[PDB]
Amino acid sequence: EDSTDFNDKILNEPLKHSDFFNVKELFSVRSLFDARVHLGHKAGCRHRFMEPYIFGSRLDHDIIDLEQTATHLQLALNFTAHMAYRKGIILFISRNRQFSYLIENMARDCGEYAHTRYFRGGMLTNARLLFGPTVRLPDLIIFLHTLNNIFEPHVAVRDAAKMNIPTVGIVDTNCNPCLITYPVPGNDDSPLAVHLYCRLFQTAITRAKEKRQQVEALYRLQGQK
Amino acid sequence: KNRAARVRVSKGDKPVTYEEAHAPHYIAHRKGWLSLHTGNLDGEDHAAERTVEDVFLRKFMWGTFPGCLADQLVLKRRGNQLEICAVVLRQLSPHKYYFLVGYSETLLSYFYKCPVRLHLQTVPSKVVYKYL
Amino acid sequence: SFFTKLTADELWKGALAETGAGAKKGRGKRTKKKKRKDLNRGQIIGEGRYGFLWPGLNVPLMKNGAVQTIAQRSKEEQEKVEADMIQQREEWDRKKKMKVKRERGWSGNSWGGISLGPPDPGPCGETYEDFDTRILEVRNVFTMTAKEGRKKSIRVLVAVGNGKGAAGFSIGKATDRMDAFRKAKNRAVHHLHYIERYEDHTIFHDISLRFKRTHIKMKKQPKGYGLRCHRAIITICRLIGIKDMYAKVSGSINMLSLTQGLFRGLSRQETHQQLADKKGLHVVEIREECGPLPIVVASPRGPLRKDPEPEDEVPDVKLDWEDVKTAQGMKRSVWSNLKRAAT
Amino acid sequence: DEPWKYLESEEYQERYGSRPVWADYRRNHKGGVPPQRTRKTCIRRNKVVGNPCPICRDHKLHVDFRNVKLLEQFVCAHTGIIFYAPYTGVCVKQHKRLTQAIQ
RNA sequence: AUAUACCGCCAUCUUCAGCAAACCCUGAUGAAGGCUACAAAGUAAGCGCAAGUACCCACGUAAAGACGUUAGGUCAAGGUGUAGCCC
Ligand SMILES: [K+]
Ligand SMILES: [K+]
Ligand SMILES: [K+]
Ligand SMILES: [Mg+2]
Ligand SMILES: [Mg+2]
Ligand SMILES: [Mg+2]
Ligand SMILES: [Mg+2]
Ligand SMILES: [Mg+2]
Ligand SMILES: [Mg+2]
Ligand SMILES: [Mg+2]
Ligand SMILES: [Mg+2]
Ligand SMILES: [Mg+2]
Ligand SMILES: [Mg+2]
Ligand SMILES: [Zn+2]
Repeated sequence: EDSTDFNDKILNEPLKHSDFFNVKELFSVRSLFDARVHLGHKAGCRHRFMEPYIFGSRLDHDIIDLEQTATHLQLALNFTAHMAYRKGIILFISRNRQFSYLIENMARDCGEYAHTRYFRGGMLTNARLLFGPTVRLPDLIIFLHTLNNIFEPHVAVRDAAKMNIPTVGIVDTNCNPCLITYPVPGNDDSPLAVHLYCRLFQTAITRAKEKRQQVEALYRLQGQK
Repeated sequence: KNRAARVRVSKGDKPVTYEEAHAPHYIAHRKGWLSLHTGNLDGEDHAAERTVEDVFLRKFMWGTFPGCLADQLVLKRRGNQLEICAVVLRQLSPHKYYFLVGYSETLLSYFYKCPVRLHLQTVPSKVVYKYL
Repeated sequence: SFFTKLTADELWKGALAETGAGAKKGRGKRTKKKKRKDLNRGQIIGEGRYGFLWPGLNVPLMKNGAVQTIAQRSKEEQEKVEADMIQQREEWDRKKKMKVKRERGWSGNSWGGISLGPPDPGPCGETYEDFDTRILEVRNVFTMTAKEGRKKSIRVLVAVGNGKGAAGFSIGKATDRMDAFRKAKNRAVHHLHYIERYEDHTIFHDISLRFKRTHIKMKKQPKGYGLRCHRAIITICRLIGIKDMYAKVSGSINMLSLTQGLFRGLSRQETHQQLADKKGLHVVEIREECGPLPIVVASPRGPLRKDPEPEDEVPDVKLDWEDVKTAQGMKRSVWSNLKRAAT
Repeated sequence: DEPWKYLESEEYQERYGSRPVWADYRRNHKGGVPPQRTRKTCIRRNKVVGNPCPICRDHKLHVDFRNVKLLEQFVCAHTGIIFYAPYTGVCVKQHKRLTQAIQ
């Protein structure tokens, strides 16, 4: 009797709004441009599945179309906020060691999880053996870098799909986005780009968790009286 | 390869007790002796007779409590007293255990001409140390 | 001598001879085999040849509120106790001899087609009672090894399905055949395809595909046609829930290629709703049993096109000579259209 | 006298349930392709063969033009054609009686 | 009689370090394969090694030493399957 009203006022209400958390106010094409998000790899490194998201090549250096990035980033941030609102487990994954420390801190601060270390065979597809039969896997995996250190796709991209976990991923021009649920074309190398991404996801996640508490608290106060 | 008193490895499904899991070289290191008497001490006599009595008592109790013994017997001798300590299961009715205790204590006391007492500890199932 | 006697376990371990160079390499075969028997099974503590009645051990301790005394069954009544134990012994032997047989597979000595039951319940209280498991191939694989020579392992192919569109297959590999069965069937339930069915009985359209060297041509059929397909396809179709289909397998008849080739083609079939959405037109079904009545099976969810689909006077579609040769009465085969059991 | 009653009893439902009486029957034959005719008869001089057909194996099943619920099991519900004998495994003798009772 | 039916107790490589399971992943779900530490699919357990213990130490020496190999040895330690003898 009271559960249907809970799920309707709290879980189903956010899904009726196009931007329930107002993640569009967090970034702009200019803010992305200042972080050098449009800078891609050289044309010789281009992946053919990234061609739709490329604005062009400036002297053999690919430029990422930030108009698309802004639209893709809006969806990825929106999905991430909704999953944080629903109290889903969010796991950040990246093998780029220049940013391992930064990413681990961002995860700890937002109350989520980070895996920046060597990824052992079967963390996702054999988790019950590795962790225990009652282990809960992540509900969302965010890749700040989708490639490993030998320039191949991070194994967790395939293994997240195998375990039916949606993935958000920054996809540079040499990356393969086919299996990434919510890809965001953007520069994955420059510290300004990576720092921006960590601020946006950290803020999206932190806002959605605070929104969940506000709604719950209001729903309880009104319930008693 | 050595064979003596070694429960060989299986597929991980054979339950063994603590005693069965320890080869002879662990005797006096990880496991104690199943009989304690003075016959094997330096300068002591009658080790031959104490040994035959122990072999009989183990066979006697195996066939007197058929299917009930959950581990090897522990035989203790103090003075002329003989104490038999056995770990048994909880399948036989208590009346049958009291009959067999009264019967065995009496028969063994007249056979070996000494006061014999039987101490029974019951366990719901054989205690498993590891699965070899 | 009493001291030379051993326990039953020691006596059976020796007499059975299950460990030894004979049993290591199966150097000894067993048409006649010593079978272990539990000789303490029907034995009652306190019962002996003399027929003594010990109060508290084999007879009740108290009778009519008084403690019973030592007594001995007379020769006649003791004789009946012994006879009753012999009959109970042969009766126990007879009941064990009786066992319920299992239905064979595609052939008497074949594993193919035999049901293995539902996959085992998962660790987290997960259950698959709705799923049935079928064996498709059991192979003996022989591996040459550096020190141990030719070793024998088992490769099993099994298919699982719930009969409502959810079906999968998996290979299992183990030294023991039963272990290979458990691995395959439990793995297959985690690799389930969903197969779309027209009216929950047939495929949506004719499917012709090649997987490696195995060709499979499948035809959509009406109700009552049954499964006229390679026996392995019949088995898989029952697991998926397809009741009416024709299939012809050509080229290499490799069970694995056929299984994964079949699942690839059934998982990539376009439904009528997908066709309507793709072309923004109505999908209209004409049935000869219903005359000229147009039966709309699917309508586009989005806007409905106003321009008719172009009418190419002659379609440039590739045809199967076998299909055409049959429609023209030029296909002669003694093996086609033979009477067979209901499938 | 009232053959349609057997199909309404509890004994019938326990033995066959809601499937046709021939659902679980399988012919024994060599090869993958069976002979194109079933056996002539399962009852030969009052003796029953080892693997009697679905009709002959149950003596309470009576092929009669009034026991329409049994007859329907040997007619295709979608096409109205009478199954040929190899379809269900009934002997030639009982298939003719089924065809005459159905007609 | 049969160690070429076995238990029991052992020789041997062993003055070895490997063996057998439960899973996971790659190869189009072919026979097969599964390691890179500035790490790229392997892993939670068992047995052996190791550790520990005995002897005078943490050294040494004992002991230990899996699975498998030689149908290795022993029916004459004892027991025992099968076959045979019972003036
Ligand atoms: K031997
Ligand atoms: K012997
Ligand atoms: K012998
Ligand atoms: Mg990059
Ligand atoms: Mg040695
Ligand atoms: Mg046969
Ligand atoms: Mg030998
Ligand atoms: Mg010491
Ligand atoms: Mg040492
Ligand atoms: Mg030594
Ligand atoms: Mg050691
Ligand atoms: Mg020899
Ligand atoms: Mg002998
Ligand atoms: Zn018949």
